[PDB]
Amino acid sequence: EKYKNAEKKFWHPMGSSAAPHRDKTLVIARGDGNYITDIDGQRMLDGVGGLWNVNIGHNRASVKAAIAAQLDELAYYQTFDGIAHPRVFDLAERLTGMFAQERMARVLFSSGGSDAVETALKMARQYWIASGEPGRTRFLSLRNGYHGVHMGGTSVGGNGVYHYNHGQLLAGCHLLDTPWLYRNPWDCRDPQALTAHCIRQLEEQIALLGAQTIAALIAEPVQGAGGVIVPPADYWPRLREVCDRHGILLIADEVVTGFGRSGCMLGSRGWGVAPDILCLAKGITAGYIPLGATLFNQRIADAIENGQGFSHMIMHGYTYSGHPTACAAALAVLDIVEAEDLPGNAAKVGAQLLEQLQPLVERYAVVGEVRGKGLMIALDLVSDKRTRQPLDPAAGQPSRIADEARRAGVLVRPIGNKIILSPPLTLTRDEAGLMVSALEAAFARCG
Amino acid sequence: EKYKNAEKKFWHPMGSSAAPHRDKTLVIARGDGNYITDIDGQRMLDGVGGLWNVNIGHNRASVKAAIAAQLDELAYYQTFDGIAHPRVFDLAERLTGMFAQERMARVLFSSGGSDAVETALKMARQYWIASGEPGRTRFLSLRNGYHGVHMGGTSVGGNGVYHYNHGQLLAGCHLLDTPWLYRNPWDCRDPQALTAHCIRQLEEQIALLGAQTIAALIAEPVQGAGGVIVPPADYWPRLREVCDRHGILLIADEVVTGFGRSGCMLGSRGWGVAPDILCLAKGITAGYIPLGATLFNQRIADAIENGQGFSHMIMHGYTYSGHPTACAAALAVLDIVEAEDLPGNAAKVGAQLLEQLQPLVERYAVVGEVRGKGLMIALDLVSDKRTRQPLDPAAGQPSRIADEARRAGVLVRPIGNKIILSPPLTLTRDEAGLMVSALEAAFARCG
Amino acid sequence: KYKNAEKKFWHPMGSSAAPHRDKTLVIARGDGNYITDIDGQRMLDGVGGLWNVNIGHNRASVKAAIAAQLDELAYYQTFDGIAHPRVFDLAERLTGMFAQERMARVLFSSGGSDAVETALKMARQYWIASGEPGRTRFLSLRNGYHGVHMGGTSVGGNGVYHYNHGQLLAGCHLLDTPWLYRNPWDCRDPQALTAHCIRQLEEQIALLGAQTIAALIAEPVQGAGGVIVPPADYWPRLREVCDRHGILLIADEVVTGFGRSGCMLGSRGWGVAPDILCLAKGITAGYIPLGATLFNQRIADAIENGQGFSHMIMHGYTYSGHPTACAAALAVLDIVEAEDLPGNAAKVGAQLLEQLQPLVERYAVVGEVRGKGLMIALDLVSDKRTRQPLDPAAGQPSRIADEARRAGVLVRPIGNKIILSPPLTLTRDEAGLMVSALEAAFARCG
Amino acid sequence: KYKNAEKKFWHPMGSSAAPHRDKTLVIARGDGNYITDIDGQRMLDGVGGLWNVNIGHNRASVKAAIAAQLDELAYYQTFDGIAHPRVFDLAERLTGMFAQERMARVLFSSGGSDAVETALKMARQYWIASGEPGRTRFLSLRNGYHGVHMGGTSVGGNGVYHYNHGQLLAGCHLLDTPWLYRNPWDCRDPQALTAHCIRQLEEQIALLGAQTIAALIAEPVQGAGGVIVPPADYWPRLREVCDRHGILLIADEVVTGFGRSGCMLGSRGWGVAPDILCLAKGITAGYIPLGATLFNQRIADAIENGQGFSHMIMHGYTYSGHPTACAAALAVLDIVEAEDLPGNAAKVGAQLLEQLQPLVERYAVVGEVRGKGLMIALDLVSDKRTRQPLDPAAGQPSRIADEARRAGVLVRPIGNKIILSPPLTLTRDEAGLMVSALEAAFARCG
Ligand SMILES: Cc1ncc(COP(=O)(O)O)c(CN)c1O
Ligand SMILES: Cc1ncc(COP(=O)(O)O)c(CN)c1O
Ligand SMILES: Cc1ncc(COP(=O)(O)O)c(CN)c1O
Ligand SMILES: Cc1ncc(COP(=O)(O)O)c(CN)c1O
Repeated sequence: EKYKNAEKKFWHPMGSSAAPHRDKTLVIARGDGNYITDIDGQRMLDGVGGLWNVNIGHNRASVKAAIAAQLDELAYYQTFDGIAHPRVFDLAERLTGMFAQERMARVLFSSGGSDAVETALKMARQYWIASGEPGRTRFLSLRNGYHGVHMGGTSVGGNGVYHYNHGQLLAGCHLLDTPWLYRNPWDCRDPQALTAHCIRQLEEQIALLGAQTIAALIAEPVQGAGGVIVPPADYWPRLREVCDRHGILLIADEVVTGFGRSGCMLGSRGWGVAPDILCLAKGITAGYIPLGATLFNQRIADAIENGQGFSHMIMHGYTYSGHPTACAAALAVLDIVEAEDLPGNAAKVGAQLLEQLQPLVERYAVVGEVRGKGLMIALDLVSDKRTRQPLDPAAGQPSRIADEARRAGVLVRPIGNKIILSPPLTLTRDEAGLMVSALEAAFARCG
Repeated sequence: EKYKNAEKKFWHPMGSSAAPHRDKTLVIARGDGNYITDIDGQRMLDGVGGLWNVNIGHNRASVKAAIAAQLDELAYYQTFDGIAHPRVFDLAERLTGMFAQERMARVLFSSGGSDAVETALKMARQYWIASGEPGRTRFLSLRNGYHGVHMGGTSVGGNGVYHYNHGQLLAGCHLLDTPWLYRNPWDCRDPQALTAHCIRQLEEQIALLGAQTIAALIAEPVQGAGGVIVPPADYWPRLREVCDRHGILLIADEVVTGFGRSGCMLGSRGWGVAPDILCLAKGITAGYIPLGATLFNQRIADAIENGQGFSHMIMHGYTYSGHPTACAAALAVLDIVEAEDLPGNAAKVGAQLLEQLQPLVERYAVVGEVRGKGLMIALDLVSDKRTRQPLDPAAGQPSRIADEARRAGVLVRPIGNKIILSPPLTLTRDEAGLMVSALEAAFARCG
Repeated sequence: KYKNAEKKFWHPMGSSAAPHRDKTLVIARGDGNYITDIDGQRMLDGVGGLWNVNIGHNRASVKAAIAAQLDELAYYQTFDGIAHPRVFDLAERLTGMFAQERMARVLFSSGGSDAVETALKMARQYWIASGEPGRTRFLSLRNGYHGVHMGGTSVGGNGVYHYNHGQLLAGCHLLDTPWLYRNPWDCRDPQALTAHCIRQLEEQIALLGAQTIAALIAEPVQGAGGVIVPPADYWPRLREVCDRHGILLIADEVVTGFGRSGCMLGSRGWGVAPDILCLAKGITAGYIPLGATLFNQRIADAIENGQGFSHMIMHGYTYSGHPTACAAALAVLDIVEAEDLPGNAAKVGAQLLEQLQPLVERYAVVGEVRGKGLMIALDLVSDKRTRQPLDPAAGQPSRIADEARRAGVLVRPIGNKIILSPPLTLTRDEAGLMVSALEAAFARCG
Repeated sequence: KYKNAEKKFWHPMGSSAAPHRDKTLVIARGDGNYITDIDGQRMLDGVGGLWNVNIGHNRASVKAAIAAQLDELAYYQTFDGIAHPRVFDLAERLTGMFAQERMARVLFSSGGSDAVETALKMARQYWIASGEPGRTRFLSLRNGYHGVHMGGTSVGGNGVYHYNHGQLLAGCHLLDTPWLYRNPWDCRDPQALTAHCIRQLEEQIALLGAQTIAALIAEPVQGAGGVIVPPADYWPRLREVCDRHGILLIADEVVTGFGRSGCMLGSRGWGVAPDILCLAKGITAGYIPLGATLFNQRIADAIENGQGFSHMIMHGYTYSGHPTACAAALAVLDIVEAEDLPGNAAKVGAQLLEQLQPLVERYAVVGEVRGKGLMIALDLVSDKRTRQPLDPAAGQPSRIADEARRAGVLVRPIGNKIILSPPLTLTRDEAGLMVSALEAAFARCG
């Protein structure tokens, strides 16, 4: 196959479009199980899980059969006002049943995580208007938080790299510090003291703005793309409490943590917390078909459906909201997740994997720390152990380590100064050891 | 089946969430060709084409086989920085080739039309920053224009119904009147005289704002959801001229008109105009798999890839950008479009259909006019002929007319006071006749 | 000897580029309706300072009032629970003058931009106190001018004030102005033009949603935008459409306030009571900076009865209610009513507009000259059939203005228009002097 | 007969609700550093008007300057190409006094909110003339106060001025203030606190991108936020971090300007030259409303050399450069320098701060007393360990103030803090009188 010399007419998301870098490509040809093979026939463990989303593994027959079945019946029809089809009923009933613990009542379907976030922001605005409180407009989010790249979700993202090239977006969006033990304004390495600092900052910000102007707070139960930041255990419970003091809606961004990666069917549930809104994508279809979903609890659902006048008009949604093929594939994916206890496998093998990575910290100066929860882990590379200053990605050392890991048979993901591990949730003890061995080799080479 | 009494745990886009309207459902079970069947076994012509997107018809074998083939090889992998797969190469190559007339150079893929708009807006901002002119940030668009429901695309929409429930959105978006012969501020029923009014208004707005602050103008070559507003023939050729006068980027939202619906492979091409950015979705995969695409010409592409410093880093994109299964299906769909000359069939049967609907205007007082181009047509219903004041949808007569058409075997779409016709582009003379008859019956019963 | 002096200040509304910046007409003295430059040359003050020296320069009684107050209390604050005699007097006086508009409370300031900014922020507070925090958007007119604070800039209808300052307040929307000379419909019938504009206003409200619209702001006669006199039925309809939607109507009376257009209020001159009044300029006849924003009983009752923090008025200025400015204002209002200055403005202004019409006939560059009372503008165009404005960058409007001064009458070029706005004490034959000086100016530089 | 009079104005910064609305201390006369109410009771003016009557009330020379100018030319405009003697004089005077700070141009206005708005809008214009219109965002500090125009409100660091007005200007970002008594780090070491705050600022710049940031605005001593005196190394680092990125440093000197904190500029007292100066209040000692915004050579050269429309300054006010205000300003600046009022404030302020320390020891409700020169605040708390501020809505800070007045000294409650800011001519005897009256007030109402 001659894709090696092929000219590139598309743009890589999240990469330099400048030559000559633009012309480098790792071209993946085939995937099966938790392994992928490039156009050069070299095979590597898929330590990134696609983009933490191929959580059941590549080429699952049952899911492929579900898609084929639905295509023969009805690949697509719309669900706009008064029209629907069987598959959207099935998954909406299914999703609300799985998250009854969070009193979720209604689903607004979409095609991806940014859709789910964009939907959560605009519908949070609608909830307050239907409740007779149109002053509730502002949004809170956390540093290093990532919520997609639609303009709404871009506006609440806590990493500047996604902002710089696009100008002023939504006004009235405010950032809070994240409870990050490795790097935080207080140099605080104690979890209870760090949670308390962050919550006190949150109350002060709420008071300054006036709670009556704030529509929602959005947060990832484990911050993924920002560097696998695992908050302290009491942070999310005290998040829920503070939002309740002011009636502020709590949006859990579960796009990455949804359906098991961190050890629980929800990251918010894993912390013992019921948010007001759930945002889901990625693993929901295990990447097989684009699908996103935003779930709303009974509180929000009741207000909007009883809203007066135009406030009960839901003028938001997508041509492919509730896509029959997408739903069909989703149902098959959820069956595997529950049947094979993929949340349980993630909690077990992830801990084992995290344990095996700790000696890297002592062995290699460039390894600052290794953190994780379930099967999301980040290796934080620093230039200085004492000050925890990140490596500069422009020097290119993190991708060089990544390349050598790949040559050793395991694809992992550099983001800035951090190597992300996010394999399928079916990862075994054996494969977890393979990942350990390849990173050890990469740091011996390029550490 | 027992979906008739079933509980509804999802929200219909573009509809009242209030009871009792919420509990009523037309549940479509199966599709073949241009016909759909509901859970009560009633067959009807798909006069809406899903949501003007199933342009080749339901249950096309070739497309399903292309989907299955790709699932066996690699259903999904990412295309983030330096990583890709064969299908995204093929489809990006194919698209730039189909639109070489427009000098299209790069594609940023996504999953739907709202993505395609959001991406064009955000990347237009990056174009100007990379070209060293970050003061170029504002957006122009048209009244009645519809561009999706992400916060960006919502900000530039020209119909208030999408704005009311969501608060303040993106600043610096400015609306222009649309060259709509039936209803316009000048009561102008002469095409050249109306184009002059609107272009003159556009010049005045640019002068008022300052061209150096204006990034792009976005417009549909035929306005779809705003009511099938067909601009005068010189309108778009004069849009291009004015945008060129000031260096403003012209974004053609081709989500509906893209790939043949209005009689040409592009609506902008159909007016003889090469825009700078294309927004595509819907028919690109004929709805079988969610896919969106935004194309950028060489001008924009060279500028961004040659941008200094951080301006050549494209930190915008999606988990499912370049989805292999979506691309595989898209490639199969484009074969049919060109092989069966689907734009030409749309021009021909569309004209025939439009001609056959004209006697409705004389026969039914409630019919104000019937307009269209290709296989997008709208019947504009009024209460008063001389003032052309729209029927109020809250009275429900347009929905009653739509229902009666369905009972006569043709599903059509009420939007506001207008009945939208947008069936598959494979529509035959025979099927067009059934649509005329079903409307004639509907207007006899509920007109 | 200020002629060669180096200039360490910036002229508002002018080129800061060299060498243009280095020129100066330095006014040394003022008395009555005349001024004297540093070269001892006198001229009629055809601009009235900046349409604000409406009683004339060097009125003894006003200076006597200022001296009296300085001896007693030049300044004290009027923040929560503290005030002084003069602010009681002036607030009582202003609310008395505008009982026809049901004015109940005054929030004082120092200028027109202050008053507009105050009207905008307090409109926001009114709705919040009324339990409707969704009411935030603002409407205003094309060519409208409302000062240069960021709020007032955001609602300005002329681009020249926007270009150099970036993104300001969101949710501000412009409407076309009912200008018979130039409008989007090329409508030359006043009744048809008002109908065009109101229909557009109704359309904009529906597009935006009235429940999101806080207020509409408009000048009864648009001054700096070029003396655009609206049709007589425009302002009554305006009031009615806003009442349809509960939208507050802010009348910008900074220029028209106290008589220039023939009535103590332009809004009253059209028979309309707005919800908020913006006043400045003539309120003290320019002798001391003062501004005022007045609110009707509707607004006052809502804010003063607001729940919790919503009745806290956390807006105001160090010099809100300044005693000496108030002292001066009281003396100025005495003269305005005693000498019926609105009545003189109507009568002599009409006379003057009549005397200026032959200029249009004689000089191609004169497109039209319009006015109401003692605000008048001559519209200079490059083409009669297209009404295309003269380009100010060519400098012809500046050159006609210079020759008028050489003929003894100082006038004001704004863009392509010459503005006439002398004191409201103008006499029948000072108006004759103005006609002769312009005729000379257009003969020389037309 | 004003006590029973109906109140037709609104007090800024106070409840407009009945029955609070109609309680009023009516000041009738002012002379020296004392004021007299309508009941003939005199009290020391511990608030200085509103920290602006810095030379005292009823200064003969200043009154004479005002009268002299009124006889000559009370007002004329300074818009494009027109000016008058007094504005030249004061512009030259101000740029000379601040030659150390390289100040080059003045844009005059009428108050502190004007001066702030002008600094913000011209900061936007500077970057446009420099070819960098992407520079739009503004930084400021928590508890910082910069007036009540929509611009200045947008950068304000206290919620109380925001709650009733909805969404204002976007792209304004707040930084924590280096306040040793209350800070997010509970940091009680001044060097360590400066390090926390500068580290935070570097993080903010990185997240936003320096190329999007137009200016940072801050008071050299934060006034209305509670007299927060920064550590001595804070402002030097502010300058240095701003210089790393070309970000403009706006010093809000409305209160600290001309001596209150011991120096002609607060920024100068920290050894720093900002790019922009905002001045008001004491500039005329309250006698006539005046504000001024000064710009350094850097900004002046860029704007005056800007291409095309970028050198047109379409910002300014009818009363920009008001002659009578300038005349008074010149007379006041003579007194400020001749009587070394910055030094008197430094010496008597220190003395007063020391003498106020025994109050802290004696009354639980006094959390701490801080100050620099003659701006001092007593910080009232409900609990000494948690530093929780007193709630102003409970009214105890006002009751304490009321008894202080009854003891002959007028002081100012703002929130939970009693502000002392008397004229800069304060004598050791009067400083002791202020201590004696506060000691009495806390014995009664503490
Ligand atoms: C937490 C979270 N939020 C939102 C998104 C956006 O998802 P998508 O790429 O499907 O648009 C992502 C993508 N990584 C995410 O990690
Ligand atoms: C012109 C246009 N652009 C954008 C969109 C958004 O498409 P999607 O629903 O797939 O997001 C639509 C959908 N009707 C559209 O009509
Ligand atoms: C109509 C109007 N409103 C407000 C203003 C602003 O007044 P000031 O310059 O005193 O701030 C002006 C001054 N031209 C004005 O003409
Ligand atoms: C620091 C500061 N900034 C600006 C202002 C606004 O001043 P003014 O009241 O004259 O508008 C104030 C008012 N106290 C101030 O203290």
